[PDB]
Amino acid sequence: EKNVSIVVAASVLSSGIGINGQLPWSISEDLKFFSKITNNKCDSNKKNALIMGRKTWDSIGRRPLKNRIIVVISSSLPQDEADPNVVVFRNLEDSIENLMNDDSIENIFVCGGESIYRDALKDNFVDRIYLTRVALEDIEFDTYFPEIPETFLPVYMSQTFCTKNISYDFMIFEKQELKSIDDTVDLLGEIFGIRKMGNRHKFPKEEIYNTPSIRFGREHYEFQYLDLLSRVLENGAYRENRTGISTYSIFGQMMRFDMRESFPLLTTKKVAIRSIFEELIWFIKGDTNGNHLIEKKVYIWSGNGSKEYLERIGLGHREENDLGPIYGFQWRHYNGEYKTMHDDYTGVGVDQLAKLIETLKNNPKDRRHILTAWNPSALSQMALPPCHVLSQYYVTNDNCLSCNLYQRSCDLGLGSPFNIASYAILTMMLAQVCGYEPGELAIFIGDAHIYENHLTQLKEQLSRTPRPFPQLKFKRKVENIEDFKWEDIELIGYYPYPTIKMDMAV
Amino acid sequence: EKNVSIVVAASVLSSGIGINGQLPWSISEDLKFFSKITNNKCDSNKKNALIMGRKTWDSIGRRPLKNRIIVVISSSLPQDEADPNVVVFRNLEDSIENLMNDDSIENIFVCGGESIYRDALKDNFVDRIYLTRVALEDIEFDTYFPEIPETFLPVYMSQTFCTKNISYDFMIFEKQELKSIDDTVDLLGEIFGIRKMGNRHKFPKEEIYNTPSIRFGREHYEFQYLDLLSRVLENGAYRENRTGISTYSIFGQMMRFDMRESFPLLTTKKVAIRSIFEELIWFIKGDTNGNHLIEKKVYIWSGNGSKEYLERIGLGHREENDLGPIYGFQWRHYNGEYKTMHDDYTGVGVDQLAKLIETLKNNPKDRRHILTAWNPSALSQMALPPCHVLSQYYVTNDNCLSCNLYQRSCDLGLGSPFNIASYAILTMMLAQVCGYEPGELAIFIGDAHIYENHLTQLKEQLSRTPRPFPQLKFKRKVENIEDFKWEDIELIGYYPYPTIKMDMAV
Ligand SMILES: NC(=O)C1=CN([C@@H]2O[C@H](COP(=O)(O)OP(=O)(O)OC[C@H]3O[C@@H](n4cnc5c(N)ncnc54)[C@H](OP(=O)(O)O)[C@@H]3O)[C@@H](O)[C@H]2O)C=CC1
Ligand SMILES: NC(=O)C1=CN([C@@H]2O[C@H](COP(=O)(O)OP(=O)(O)OC[C@H]3O[C@@H](n4cnc5c(N)ncnc54)[C@H](OP(=O)(O)O)[C@@H]3O)[C@@H](O)[C@H]2O)C=CC1
Ligand SMILES: CN(Cc1cnc2nc(N)nc(N)c2n1)c1ccc(C(=O)N[C@@H](CCC(=O)O)C(=O)O)cc1
Ligand SMILES: CN(Cc1cnc2nc(N)nc(N)c2n1)c1ccc(C(=O)N[C@@H](CCC(=O)O)C(=O)O)cc1
Ligand SMILES: Nc1nc2[nH]cc(Cc3ccc(C(=O)NCc4ccccc4C(=O)O)cc3)c2c(=O)[nH]1
Ligand SMILES: Nc1nc2[nH]cc(Cc3ccc(C(=O)NCc4ccccc4C(=O)O)cc3)c2c(=O)[nH]1
Ligand SMILES: O=c1[nH]c(=O)n([C@H]2C[C@H](O)[C@@H](COP(=O)(O)O)O2)cc1F
Ligand SMILES: O=c1[nH]c(=O)n([C@H]2C[C@H](O)[C@@H](COP(=O)(O)O)O2)cc1F
Repeated sequence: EKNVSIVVAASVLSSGIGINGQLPWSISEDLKFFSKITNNKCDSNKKNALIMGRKTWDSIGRRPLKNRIIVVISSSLPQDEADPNVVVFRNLEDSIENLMNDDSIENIFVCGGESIYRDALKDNFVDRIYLTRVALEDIEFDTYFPEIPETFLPVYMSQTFCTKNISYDFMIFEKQELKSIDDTVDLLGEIFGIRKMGNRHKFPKEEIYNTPSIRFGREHYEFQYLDLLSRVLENGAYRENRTGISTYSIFGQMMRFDMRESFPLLTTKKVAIRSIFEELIWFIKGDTNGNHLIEKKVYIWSGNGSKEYLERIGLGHREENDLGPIYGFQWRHYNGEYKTMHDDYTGVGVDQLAKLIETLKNNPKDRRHILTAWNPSALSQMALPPCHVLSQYYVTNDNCLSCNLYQRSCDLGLGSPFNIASYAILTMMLAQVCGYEPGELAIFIGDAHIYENHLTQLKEQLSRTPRPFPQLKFKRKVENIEDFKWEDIELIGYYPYPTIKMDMAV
Repeated sequence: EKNVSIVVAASVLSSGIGINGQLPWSISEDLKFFSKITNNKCDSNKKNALIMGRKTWDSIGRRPLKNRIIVVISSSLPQDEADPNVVVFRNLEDSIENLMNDDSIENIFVCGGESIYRDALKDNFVDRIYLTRVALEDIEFDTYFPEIPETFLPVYMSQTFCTKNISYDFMIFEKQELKSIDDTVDLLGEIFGIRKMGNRHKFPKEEIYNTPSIRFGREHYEFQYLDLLSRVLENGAYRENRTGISTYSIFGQMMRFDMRESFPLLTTKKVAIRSIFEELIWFIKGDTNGNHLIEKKVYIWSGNGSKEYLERIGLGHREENDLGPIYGFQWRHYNGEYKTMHDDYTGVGVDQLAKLIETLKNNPKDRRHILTAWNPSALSQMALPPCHVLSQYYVTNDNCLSCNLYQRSCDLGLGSPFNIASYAILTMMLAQVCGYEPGELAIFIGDAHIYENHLTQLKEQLSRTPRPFPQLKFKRKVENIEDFKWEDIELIGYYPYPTIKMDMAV
């Protein structure tokens, strides 16, 4: 009685694994994974058995795999004994004889095709599933991996990797069949109430924890966003704010995201990537004219830039969509005397973005690559104070550009998915203009909150198991950072869950 | 063969447990801990046995403890059978008969005095130790808890709690005698090099991990600082900077500290608390005259305010210790045109500190309680750009004041212990002036680094197991935040390890 594991690489949506007797992709690192996972043994005097169907045995050229015993399931192949590393059985059930005897076999791996996968699960022989989810769907398949039965639960989901602009994951499914420290902490939590800080940071209940079966393997960095939602639903204090919509709030949180092998665009909800870009280039160009976003069919700043909103906050003399000195005016003209959105500001103020770019390539190990938007002198003139307040950038020794952002207030339903993708794109733009590669993205949050009208929507999003992050590549190398256009951005392999509508609080 | 655990409350340094037949303190929550830990059982048809010496049996008034069987070790007490909850044995060894039979006893607790503790460890009967470290040392003891033998290792250390301005810890010592996920992550780490983000955030090796036996119980929030040192020693990239002393650096880190039940002043090194306060009030008063710190025997700003340093960075015409517009000038006179440190700036600039205090008590749930020091217009005039760059404040529903700080550059050997305590004091000052209680402190760090001349010292500090945090209380309620004096601060129960000398890089 030893372990039996399925190893498979299937597409993210339809679970396709083959086409015309071969794989529908060529991912070198996935083969190395297959090699290392099937050679993984504990006894040096034992080998692992790899069960596969005849057509898969043809796919690998009918040649043995080093340090392993291949078991071919076939009704016609001669039960040859010349090759000791290849053995043939007439059916899958009889081939599980590696359990009954043959103590020289330690582990068993089911590597075969659709036929072998389908009746290995139907016969209930499989204990574990090693799934490699590949983000390729608009191609043709003729061989599929069967649907994983409900008796299996995911226990691990790796970060998103990239090969030839193809995103892929690594997951482990398992079939469902110290205490003195946990008790001591519980007892101290009964004595001290909220005086024990752990009781103010309670672990999220299972009913609000995304994919709860993955306990020790939440490597996918979309969990950095989904677990923050769970922590707010668990510990968020009901609080009123300047809008009529109250929130559940906590203070002091952070999220990490990789940008080397993926792009942190959420997959549990379809995110409007075009509106994010058009706002970011709007900041970079130094623009505060709210109409230029509306002319490009981007209405995210309509609520905070209406005549009724501006008159209520004390800016009745301001034009309709004149947002005042905000992001992109403190970026390019810091401390510049603001007039209107129509005046010419070329020359006035401190151009932080230009000095940032010049410093990134002239003194990379400098510890002052800082871009700020919090200007106490201009706060009164703003339609809304900056939420992403200050950001720092860092050049690694292997010529990668990382980014840190402090966010004073974070709408986790709407602003946060935008902020994650926006500062990811900005770091990639700065990386290309400065001749670096994208690094990491960290977001430090002050008031992380959830508006009460987003509760049903965000709980729906928590019911969706994440998919691998997409890729984002630029089609051309610009000379100045302002020259980026939406046509220059290619979003490769993005298969999100359906969009979720959420109303913004004005 | 069941479990035998010691429950004891001893002082932090000398391990004193008694004086004149009673406890040298009165901590109510510690008694509740003793009650809940000794009543903790798994079988409802079984009781726990509490072994204690005769003098301890006298200390509790010779009355039984509810739901438990008290076992008194005495050579003279009559082996009475009238009370079924109290039984007498002639020696400690015979009383361990609860192991041989008496299946109605589930767990055994050694609660007695020094005599019972000493030969319960000498006789090698004890499996676990529940230690309550109390921060009281300048009093008199006549009964001590013996030194814990090397066969025990700590596995848990709680946060610091407070009762009547007395700090105390809860520790667990234990006597020394899924795999598929760990392997899958290891194999993916062999395939991808630094492409897998986990490989850029490697867990610290045991040789650089403070108190390595505490794996799942690192609750004491001084580990938030000690584990950051370990992560830098593990993943820090060797990098050159504006000083001749290179550092080992990582980007994007954070630390949490409680301020409700303790004051986050490090115990693994004696920290100059007076210099921290005198610098903070120097900031609050709006002062940039470096001589006012030297006149009070505080020399932390001497290096960045010398004639040779100022002439080297391009401020040769600046006076000796004229640091320019820095912390406390952007606090009290933001965007104010700076001349020298002798001129009068009352009225010029934006007084952030006043607007912060006014906003904290007039609009507590406001999400804009922000204090910044990053002024791109004044960076060139500064003797050194701000390291603690921006801080945000937050009022909880139970009227506590929390603080978040973003630090662009963090000298983990010198500045970081100062930054942790300084912004803790500032948050407490703002809390008293605004009528709140201290909350939590979170520090988000950009360039966390260790100077190479601090390696021997910081490794020495990592060899010291932390002690409970002290308390910091104000002696009087001031009317204005500027009126705080060093005499107004009371540091209660601070017993640190000896100070460690580390030279500052200019
Ligand atoms: N992405 C991935 O991880 C993998 C993809 N693939 C791909 O899938 C395709 C191959 O899969 P598939 O088309 O299903 O072919 P199979 O690999 O499943 O092989 C089928 C053969 O196995 C034998 N067989 C199957 N079931 C039985 C049975 N119940 N009793 C006796 N013999 C049986 C038969 O051999 P016979 O006719 O001789 O009797 C049958 O023709 C290829 O494109 C391959 O590249 C394959 C493996 C992994
Ligand atoms: N902080 C804490 O957690 C605790 C503190 N304490 C404090 O410690 C003090 C008391 O401890 P302590 O002074 O050591 O006295 P003890 O509680 O250890 O009691 C000693 C008595 O136990 C009996 N005894 C001890 N050893 C033996 C033996 N080898 N064979 C037979 N009988 C033995 C003797 O009783 P007899 O003379 O009758 O034969 C002896 O006088 C008090 O101040 C108490 O408050 C006590 C418990 C816990
Ligand atoms: C056609 N086929 C089936 C195949 C392909 N990809 C998969 N990918 C996964 N994740 N799981 C599978 N079961 C799987 N099976 C193949 C193809 C090549 C090798 C192979 O050459 N393996 C070498 C590895 C070669 C190298 O290291 O790159 C080994 O040592 O195991 C195995 C199976
Ligand atoms: C003198 N003495 C010994 C004593 C005192 N403090 C300790 N503190 C610790 N952490 N550990 C000990 N073994 C310990 N022992 C005492 C004193 C009172 C009670 C006691 O009354 N316990 C009640 C608790 C009372 C309450 O809940 O406040 C119980 O039900 O267990 C026990 C032991
Ligand atoms: N309270 C508050 N005030 C704020 N001011 C400015 C912002 C930024 C912002 C403002 C509005 C949005 C927004 O509605 N997107 C719509 C959308 C959501 C999900 C999926 C797709 C789409 C889509 O684009 O179709 C996003 C971001 C902001 C905020 O988020 N909250
Ligand atoms: N590189 C670099 N440049 C910087 N400029 C300004 C600072 C702030 C600072 C500057 C200097 C110190 C400092 O030496 N304390 C000495 C000390 C350390 C431990 C215990 C006691 C004592 C004590 O004798 O009182 C601390 C803090 C700073 C820095 O920390 N690093
Ligand atoms: O980029 C943004 N991200 C974001 O989360 N918000 C949300 C946070 C909060 O819900 C609101 C600001 O409200 P307040 O100014 O009161 O903190 O804007 C706004 C942005 F522009
Ligand atoms: O409060 C402070 N905290 C701190 O960490 N430094 C250190 C960080 C860095 O090692 C050094 C120089 O800053 P820079 O990165 O601009 O060279 O000052 C200085 C302070 F004043």
